[PDB]
Amino acid sequence: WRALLEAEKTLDSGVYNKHDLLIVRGQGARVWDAEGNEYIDCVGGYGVANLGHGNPEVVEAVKRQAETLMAMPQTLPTPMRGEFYRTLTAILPPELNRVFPVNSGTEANEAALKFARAHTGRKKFVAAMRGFSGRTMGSLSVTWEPKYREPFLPLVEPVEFIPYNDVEALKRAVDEETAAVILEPVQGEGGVRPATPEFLRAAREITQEKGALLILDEIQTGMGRTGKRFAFEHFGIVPDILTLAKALGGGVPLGVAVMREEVARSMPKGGHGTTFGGNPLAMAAGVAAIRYLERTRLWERAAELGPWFMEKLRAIPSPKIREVRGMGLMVGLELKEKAAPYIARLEKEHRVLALQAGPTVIRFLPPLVIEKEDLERVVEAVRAVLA
Amino acid sequence: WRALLEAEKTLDSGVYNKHDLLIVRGQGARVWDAEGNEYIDCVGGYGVANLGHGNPEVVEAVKRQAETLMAMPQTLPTPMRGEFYRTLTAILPPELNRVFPVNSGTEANEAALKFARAHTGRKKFVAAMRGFSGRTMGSLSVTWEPKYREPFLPLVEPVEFIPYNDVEALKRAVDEETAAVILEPVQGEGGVRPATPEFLRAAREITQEKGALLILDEIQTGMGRTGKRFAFEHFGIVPDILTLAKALGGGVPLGVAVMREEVARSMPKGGHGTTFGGNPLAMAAGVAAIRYLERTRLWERAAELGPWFMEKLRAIPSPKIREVRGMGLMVGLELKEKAAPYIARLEKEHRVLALQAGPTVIRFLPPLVIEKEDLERVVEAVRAVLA
Ligand SMILES: *Cc1c(COP(=O)(O)O)cnc(C)c1O
Ligand SMILES: *Cc1c(COP(=O)(O)O)cnc(C)c1O
Repeated sequence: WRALLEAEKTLDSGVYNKHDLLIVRGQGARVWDAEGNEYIDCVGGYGVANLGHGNPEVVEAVKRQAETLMAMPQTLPTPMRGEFYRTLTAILPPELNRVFPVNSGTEANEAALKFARAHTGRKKFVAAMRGFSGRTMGSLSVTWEPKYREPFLPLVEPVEFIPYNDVEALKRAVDEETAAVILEPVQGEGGVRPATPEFLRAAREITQEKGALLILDEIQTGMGRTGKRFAFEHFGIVPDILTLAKALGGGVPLGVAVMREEVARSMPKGGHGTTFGGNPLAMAAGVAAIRYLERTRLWERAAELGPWFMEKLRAIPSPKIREVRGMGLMVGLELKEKAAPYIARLEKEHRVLALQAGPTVIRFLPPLVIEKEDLERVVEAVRAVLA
Repeated sequence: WRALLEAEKTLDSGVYNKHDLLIVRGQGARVWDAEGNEYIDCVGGYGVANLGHGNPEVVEAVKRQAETLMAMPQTLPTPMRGEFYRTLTAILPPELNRVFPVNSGTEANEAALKFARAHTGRKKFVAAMRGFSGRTMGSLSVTWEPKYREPFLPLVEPVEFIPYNDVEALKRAVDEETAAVILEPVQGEGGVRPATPEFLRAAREITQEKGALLILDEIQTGMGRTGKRFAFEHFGIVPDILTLAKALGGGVPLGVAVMREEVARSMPKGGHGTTFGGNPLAMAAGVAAIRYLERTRLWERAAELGPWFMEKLRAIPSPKIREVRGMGLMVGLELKEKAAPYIARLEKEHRVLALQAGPTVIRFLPPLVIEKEDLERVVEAVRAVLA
């Protein structure tokens, strides 16, 4: 196995800081390395494994579709695509009834930004500081992180950033020249920072009043992650374009921009496209993922375990803890010091995999099927490494 | 099946020109609609189905990996990723030894454009008129088709377009401020126009003289499509960044930017990324696709059947034919009038599925495993509809 680890490390582009291990298999919220060590996975593909590694229903759907048909373009109708379309719109508000399937979160946001420009005839985009929308140039234009943009300037213009949750700033930024406002209901990469009900309500109101579109990015908050199927359900608003990805296909690369009928209608024929977008394999996986989410009402699990887990983390008697925040099982543990060393020790000494969300934050994105006993071990492991 | 067909038509964003049938399954170069009618597929997912629909090896790899692990990020090594890296670089020139896996062709080119800017510290991109690089905003900036860009301006600047195969124009355009030149060895959507050896040699020579990178987009030409493993093998040049997708994963969404090590190391840690990029499912599919390609030296079927197929098409006794061009099984039949009506007749009257490559060109991208007898049936169908 060392040979394969070496091959990956040596031949990789090198932009990633790869950990010293080789993960070979996963089941539920657990994964094993090449040496047989078992880990509690709170990384879960960065929020992709919501339904658990190797979800039986998704695996079965993938196997059966793989034997049937994998390559069929959007110009040629295929049953699993129609099924995905009705299955996805069925779990959304009546207004979000037109689907543009893609292969990633950044592609979903790129689609949203393009549909917004075609519909409004405007150019300006308004995003939030610390907001993250993707790495391709369009999505990157509305992504805040300076280090993520600077090396690649100039990007798509014009874009204006406002402080997250700053209602007055948002009010002054949105005008008759604004094509769209793009926001995450809970900033992920930004440090696990939930939006206030007043901020999203204001975003919905101001966009409608000025003729701009509201794009809500639920690529990370969607699919039950925050305690509801979608975070917007918790805030009581319905966007003009909803972007989804990560857990949408239960692990299979899949994303989507779901929009209102009038928005979709404005797009010229042939105005946008994607080779893999809407492919039958991903459609079959998406249908299975959504059907599983619905049947199990898995979001209720995150709504219960989330608060419990966060309360346990807050109760850890460590003077190194600054705050525990988030929604459902989208959790952030902020320390009064650098988190990197503790994340490494969690992996190396406790076999608990976790992420970061800023230099002082430990982020947890465990599959929503994670057992309470495993979350207990995570709390104990965090306490141990902080001692 | 009617309900699923109508659900797809109605719930779709509407940007696609969807045909009036439902394709439910495929095997080899044949596909079936919901009524049991069998078609010869020269669309093949727009060049994705190179190894044939339901390729046994890819299907088995997909099924087995699906049961094992699907979601694992780039920060956590996983064996299939290392295997994909060494398997892919093993079939490429030694210079192309660093891989950045992605989920689509446009993502591959977005990565190429970003790595180019980071490496050179320059901004300008040079592309060819009629060139197609993708629909996300970065790739769209270097894509020519006005209908694809107009509703979304402004895009990423600065970009200068030159006529394809115009050596002198290329020499005038590439300068000390040029980060990269991006070209297809054979323009796909552009009308199936092969580059001349002179043009590509010039691109390679001028970019190195001026300090710019050469990005060769083989998303459509790669994986044996033109008679060789990769089209650049025909022209005797090696690019700085090679972009691949479509058939790379045998149908599973997969793309990649393969580059020289000096280019890869220039990218700052965290300077680029992707959630699904490099996932074990796509890596397993890619390994299997490449292994099958290598075992069967599949490009050889395209090398033998392509010239023959083009010769037969060219011999069709119709004054409506202007020229037949292409390389391997990437073929374009240019007519003196619109191709759309004939493509429709091919489908309805002969159960032959084909594409366009500009309004007057009928493009054929059949799986490379297609039977000679079926290509013969295609030639006869074209003759019939043109009569
Ligand atoms: C992960 C993420 C993205 C980017 O999605 P990719 O699939 O990595 O391109 C965009 N927005 C949010 C909120 C995300 O969490
Ligand atoms: C199909 C294609 C692309 C775009 O790839 P997607 O997977 O549709 O994003 C880019 N370049 C070329 C030459 C292509 O044929």
